[PDB]
Amino acid sequence: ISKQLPQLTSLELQYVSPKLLMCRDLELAVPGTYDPNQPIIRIQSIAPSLQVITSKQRPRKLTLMGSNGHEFVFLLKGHEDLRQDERV
Amino acid sequence: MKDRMKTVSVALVLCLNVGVDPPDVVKTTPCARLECWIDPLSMGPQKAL
Ligand SMILES: [Mg+2]
Repeated sequence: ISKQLPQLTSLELQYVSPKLLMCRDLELAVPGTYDPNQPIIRIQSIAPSLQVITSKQRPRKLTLMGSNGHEFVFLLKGHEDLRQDERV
Repeated sequence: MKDRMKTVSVALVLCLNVGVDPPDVVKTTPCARLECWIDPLSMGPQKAL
């Protein structure tokens, strides 16, 4: 395994999450935004593949397309308690 | 068929070096470079070979 993780790269959703690859217009809002005083952008779709960043840890660079066509970029990652960050 | 000469062995000479673009060629965005229906330029050279 240690001799294959360095060769790790961008991953396609077909092989890790067929359900998300088939995901289309939901009732959900874009995760990072909710304004009750303004219209809510609905999740339109997600990218076919994610990009793996290389370090001691390996976050994943997710792209997401909203109902307005705007693209939003996020870092997916584990081993973390982000509640402290929300409070800060 | 008095001639019965059969083939016995096969040599697979894969001279291609993954990720190296010779000066002879200038590619374009739709240069799908599938070989054996398998295009892991993403995975890096060793997995590809
Ligand atoms: Mg994360």
